[PDB]
Amino acid sequence: AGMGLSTGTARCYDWYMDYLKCMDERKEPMIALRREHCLEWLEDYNECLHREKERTRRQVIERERRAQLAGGSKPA
Amino acid sequence: PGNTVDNWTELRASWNKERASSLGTNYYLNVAVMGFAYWLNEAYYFPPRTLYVGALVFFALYVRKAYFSTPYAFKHEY
Amino acid sequence: YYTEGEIFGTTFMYTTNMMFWAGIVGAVAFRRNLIILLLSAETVMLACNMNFLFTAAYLNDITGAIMSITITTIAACETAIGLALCVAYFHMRSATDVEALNMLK
Amino acid sequence: MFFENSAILLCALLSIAVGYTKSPFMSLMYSVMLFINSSFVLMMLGFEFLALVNLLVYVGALAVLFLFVIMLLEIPATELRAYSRGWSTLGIFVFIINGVFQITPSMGPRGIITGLPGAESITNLGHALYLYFADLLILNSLVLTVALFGRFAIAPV
Amino acid sequence: AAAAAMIELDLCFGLLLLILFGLLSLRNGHVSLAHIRFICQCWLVMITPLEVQDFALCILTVVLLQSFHSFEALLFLLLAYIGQLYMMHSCNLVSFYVCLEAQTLCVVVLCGLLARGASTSFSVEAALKFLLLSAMVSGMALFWFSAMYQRTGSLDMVGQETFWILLVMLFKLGVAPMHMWSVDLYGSIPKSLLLYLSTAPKLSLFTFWASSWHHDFSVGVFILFSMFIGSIGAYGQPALRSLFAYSTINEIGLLLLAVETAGFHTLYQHLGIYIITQLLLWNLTDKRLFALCAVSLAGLPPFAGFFGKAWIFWHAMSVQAFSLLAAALFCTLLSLVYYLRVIRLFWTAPVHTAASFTGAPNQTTLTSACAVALAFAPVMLVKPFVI
Amino acid sequence: GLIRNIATFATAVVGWSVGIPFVVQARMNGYVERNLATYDAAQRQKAEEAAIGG
Amino acid sequence: RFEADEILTVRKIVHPVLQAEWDLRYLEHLKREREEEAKVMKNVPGWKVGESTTRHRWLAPLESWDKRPLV
Amino acid sequence: GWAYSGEWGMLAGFCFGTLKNVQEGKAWFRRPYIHGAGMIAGYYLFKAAADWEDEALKRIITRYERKGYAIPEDRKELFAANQYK
Amino acid sequence: VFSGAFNTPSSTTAREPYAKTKSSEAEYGVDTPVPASALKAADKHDALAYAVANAPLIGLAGLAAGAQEAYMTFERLPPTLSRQHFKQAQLLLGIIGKKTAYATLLGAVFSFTDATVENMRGKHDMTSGMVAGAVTGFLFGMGRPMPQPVAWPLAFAGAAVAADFIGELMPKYMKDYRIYGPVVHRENWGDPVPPRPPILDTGAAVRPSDPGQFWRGY
Amino acid sequence: TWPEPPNYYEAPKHGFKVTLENPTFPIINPDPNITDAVTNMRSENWGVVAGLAGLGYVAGYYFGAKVHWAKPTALFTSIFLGKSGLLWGMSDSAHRLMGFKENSKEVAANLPHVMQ
Ligand SMILES: CCCCCCCCCCCCCCCCCC(=O)O[C@@H](COC(=O)CCCCCCCCCCCCCCC)COP(=O)(O)OC[C@H](O)CO
Ligand SMILES: CCCCCCCCCCCCCCCCCCCC(=O)O[C@H](COC(=O)CCCCCCCCCCCCCC)COP(=O)(O)OCCN
Repeated sequence: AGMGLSTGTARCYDWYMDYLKCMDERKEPMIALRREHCLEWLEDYNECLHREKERTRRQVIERERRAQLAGGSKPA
Repeated sequence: PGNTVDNWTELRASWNKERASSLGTNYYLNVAVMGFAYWLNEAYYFPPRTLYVGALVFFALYVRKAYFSTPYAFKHEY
Repeated sequence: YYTEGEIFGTTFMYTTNMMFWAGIVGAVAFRRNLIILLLSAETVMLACNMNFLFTAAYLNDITGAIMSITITTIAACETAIGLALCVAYFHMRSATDVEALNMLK
Repeated sequence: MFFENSAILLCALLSIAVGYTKSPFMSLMYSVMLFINSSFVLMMLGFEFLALVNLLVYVGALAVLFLFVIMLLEIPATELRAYSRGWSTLGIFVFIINGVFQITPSMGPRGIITGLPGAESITNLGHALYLYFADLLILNSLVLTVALFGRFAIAPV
Repeated sequence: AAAAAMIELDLCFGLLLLILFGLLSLRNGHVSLAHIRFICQCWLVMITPLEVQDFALCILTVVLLQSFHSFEALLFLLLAYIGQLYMMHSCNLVSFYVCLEAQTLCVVVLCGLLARGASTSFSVEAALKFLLLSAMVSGMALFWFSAMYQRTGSLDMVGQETFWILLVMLFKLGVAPMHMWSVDLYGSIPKSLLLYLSTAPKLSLFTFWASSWHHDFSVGVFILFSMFIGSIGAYGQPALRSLFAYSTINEIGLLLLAVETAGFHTLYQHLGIYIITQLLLWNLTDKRLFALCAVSLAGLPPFAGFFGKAWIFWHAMSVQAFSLLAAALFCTLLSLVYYLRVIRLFWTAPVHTAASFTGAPNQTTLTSACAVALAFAPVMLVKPFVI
Repeated sequence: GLIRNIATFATAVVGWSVGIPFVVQARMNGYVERNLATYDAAQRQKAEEAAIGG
Repeated sequence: RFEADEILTVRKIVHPVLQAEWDLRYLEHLKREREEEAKVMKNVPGWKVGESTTRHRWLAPLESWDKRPLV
Repeated sequence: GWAYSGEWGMLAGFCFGTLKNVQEGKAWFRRPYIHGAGMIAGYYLFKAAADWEDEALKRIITRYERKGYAIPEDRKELFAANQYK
Repeated sequence: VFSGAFNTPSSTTAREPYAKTKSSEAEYGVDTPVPASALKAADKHDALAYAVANAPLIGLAGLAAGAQEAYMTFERLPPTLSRQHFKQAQLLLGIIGKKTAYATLLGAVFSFTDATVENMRGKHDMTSGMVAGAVTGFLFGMGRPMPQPVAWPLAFAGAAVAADFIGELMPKYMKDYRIYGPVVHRENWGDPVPPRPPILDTGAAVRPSDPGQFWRGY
Repeated sequence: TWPEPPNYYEAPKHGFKVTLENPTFPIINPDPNITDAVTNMRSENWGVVAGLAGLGYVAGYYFGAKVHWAKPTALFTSIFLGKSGLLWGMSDSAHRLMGFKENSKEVAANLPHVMQ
């Protein structure tokens, strides 16, 4: 259920295990209360999964590159 | 009350037609629930006057499935 | 703004979403027979199977392949039983219905 | 990558085409084309064995049963109100809203994903099926047993 | 080491031996199979773990098997029991899907197989409609499981996609407005499968819900739909099969009110009393006891149905679910009218009960007379018992 | 006729293979635009919280 | 079995050399990408060149040279 | 559990036998061995229910005290008791 | 206890108000957050924005009833009418659209009249709901024979009154209701104090109106 | 990036049901075979096997006599219940050998040179 398709484990299995270890070591009587204290590991696991923030950074660099070529077309 | 011939013609009215199978109604109900019932998720937090008036509005505009008939069943053009 | 792999992935997901809703709705919408309804159910199963295999490749994970094999098994068993029931009902009701396998008429 | 993306997009066209036509034979032919094309799509993702399973089961076995049932049970009634009654506009509206515009997509808030090819290992699949998911394997066998017994009990005598 | 899995190997070995024994018995031309049924009941006891819910399901299925006579029907009921038992232990959507689909296929095949007389084609028709409606719900479950699996990367059942899985579960309980497959099934399929369908799968699915399910949503509109639609439908339908189908929709609305306000103890108490009443309802030969089912399904005070409804009402009032409670009380006031129609039909009438001619003389008087003693269970129900 | 049906199928396949990528491209462009708006709003909130949070 | 065991041993010998070569090439490509980003975003206020997204674990690229579509 | 649960079970068994006779058209006293078997089963069933009463109270107090709900010793005897009320 | 002379609880009352009862060792609530659309929909200070926030939900009911009636009309269509797809689409969309627009109109009239009387009277009470119900029901009942132009304002006002009593006034009156721990104003009876309110995994229609009633979540 | 060189000839040592415990008793054998499980089985296990077989024989004789097939029904029902009991007893013995159940009787009998 966490077994890899061509490798031993999945590519983001260890990030998931970090998150579950954080959830294991908290002592709050509710899962919803424990989740508020492990949000950094859940965020890193989601970044392993889909890379939304790396894609966002590349989109911002592309917006600046498209801005420095339309507004700026300076000839020598 | 009334006349026997006129009452029996009233009893016969709008039933001279083959009844449809129920598979279409059931499939359309399941499609409506599985596709659009998530639109009511935030409605549980709305004010209760709005929810009660909406429930009364749904009751007032409901059309009953049993003994239902349309004039469109027996006309040859729109 | 986006790469060729992102076009490929978004095209796959858009295709499978339209496949799923085509299989769910279309044969009922076009008022077709029970045989075509079972074929469209197979289209629904194919869309889910393609989604599971895409995700299994996407995560490098085995669970999508297990689900793929299971979906093929369950879909074929349900389809075979449904076709047998269709044949039995047709032979039971053809003397008075003619269009017996069409319940959307 | 024009032909690969076109082959991906062809599956949705064939999915609509299965229900669009009035001939049951042509519906089955569209389904066979769809399953062959999808087996070639699955092999873009790196799956060699599972694409062959798709072909062998659905086209090789199940569509033969479909064609036997259609050819045994379908006297031509395409004129007999299959053309003269048309289709449902409410159902077409539901299909447009949910599958063209896709107001409730499976990716949810995300709108872009990077497609990644895999590398199928059948040793990993054999290990998983016969060690880690062995109870699911046996329960799949029990479902196939239900299918075999139930068909032979329901066969019209 | 596989030493912790001997019950699974025992399940498989028992199935392998039972098929061969059933084959050998049929090669002799035996027209009755009580020995096969006893071996099936022994196999049911031998594969069930030592929990309360597991043994409740086991004893229920042992009692149900006395109304089935062919070898194939017994095999289908055993393989449906495997899905019903293992769904209570399912902690994923993989096993959830497989158990639900095994149960659906078994029910479809049994509906096809057991019909007789002029009602054969009606039963096959309703089985086909149920199969088609079940296929698309299974597709919805698979599609949204694939969505959840892609989003989370794991097999955890969290997030927005659990709303559609919840709708799948509500379909399997016949919750209005997805209720009409059960209404179609009640009108044509014979009484033994109707008895099977109203008891065992509801227990299995509610135990899965109690054991391994959380969602961040509500089911209140389906509570309202089930209670109002079931009560008004049972008030308006003159056929008795449709009366009991709509009254079942009303009861599942009450069970959903118990689920929605938490407090599963009232859910389990009402479900147990309902299951015992169902076991009485579908095995009745004397029609005077049809009035006891009526007074104990209307919630009338000294009988056990009152207690099952009244803890649901008490826990709903405890957490202040006022609007759903008011709707439940209105529909309870409506339900009394058609249960009184039942009492008018079968109590204020001359008594006629035909004798048996080909043996088997009134063959389920033991179970029906034992289940009528739901007038003595209320002494244990008033105590803190079900928690 | 057979030639008409083959021509209609070929036309439908080519039209689907040219028209749908524009739908997908428009959808992806809308997602990119909304994501960039979300990034700018997040940066604005971060600057505000740095301004009154020390 | 003897042939497979020999090939597995040789692959175990060669694997760290190849992973090291991959690592050095990846580092050089990252250096070129950071130079390009610094050339593009020099005038943007508040932008930091080289901001890693995750906090603890290194993130490999999603795509790789060895996984290609068959057809 | 309840002190008079076995007598209630015996009355349940007698009513069971009488109803099994009435359903099959026999008078109430016919087949008294059916009444006797029903009485034995009813006695043991209601004694088992009365045992589950004490068991449920013990489970509730044990779970509540492990969660941190400290019950005073004047009230722990309401739960951790095989009370024959 | 019981005598024919008098009823002692009718004259045995407290002489002072009580202090607040401590029910648990932790006195902070736990709950899931409300979505912002419903938070905005509660605001009545802008009558127009209140009607705009509330009317689409009441229009959803007419959409559901219209879709029902449209399917039931479509099923009865003969083939000579059903194959004409543009005419079929305009008939069914006419039925659905008329129902949706009528429901949205009734909802907007109710919400605007409610918030207008609210802002005009300067206070929140049950009069604004009764007046809004009378106006909306008179709009529904116009043009009909005569029990109805009186009967429909009464029905819509009764729906408003039931909404106030069940959904607002009774939860406000029972904010100090406790099912656990010490009996309120009877702490001398000695019922023990739990470490927390009870954790219940209830649905979204059953949420704690006070932080001390229960903890909601999982 | 560069994957691990796969070992085709080594399968993982995994049983599909995992116990999620550590043993709380001394471990005699972490992995006993069927001979080890039978040769350290207690007498109560054999007693419940024989009781199940006898009950199966009697009940099978009762039910098989209605179709005049009583002896083979009795034999089959006896074997069916007896193998259920035997699997139960072997599992109990193996769990005592592995340390998950109390094995004071088993530690003083299965270690002839490690007796005391
Ligand atoms: C007429 C029927 C009579 C039945 C009873 C008599 C027959 C004997 C019973 C069968 C053998 C005993 C039961 C299983 C023994 C397992 C104990 C064990 O460790 O044995 C071997 C364990 O190997 C097996 O044979 C494992 C059996 C696997 C069975 C897998 C399927 C289980 C059932 C799944 C069903 C799923 C659930 C279905 C419903 C959802 C290996 O022994 P070892 O570890 O000492 O040897 C080490 C060596 O290098 C090899 O490992
Ligand atoms: C005439 C009838 C014919 C049929 C017409 C069909 C209607 C059109 C189809 C639906 C179109 C609207 C649905 C999409 C709304 C998107 C809202 C913004 C999305 C967003 O980012 O916020 C979300 C919260 O919004 C939410 O919670 C959105 C809830 C909206 C509910 C659906 C729309 C209202 C119901 C339909 C209209 C009825 C009107 C009747 C006149 C998720 O938040 P996140 O932080 O996770 O987002 C993560 C990404 N940044």
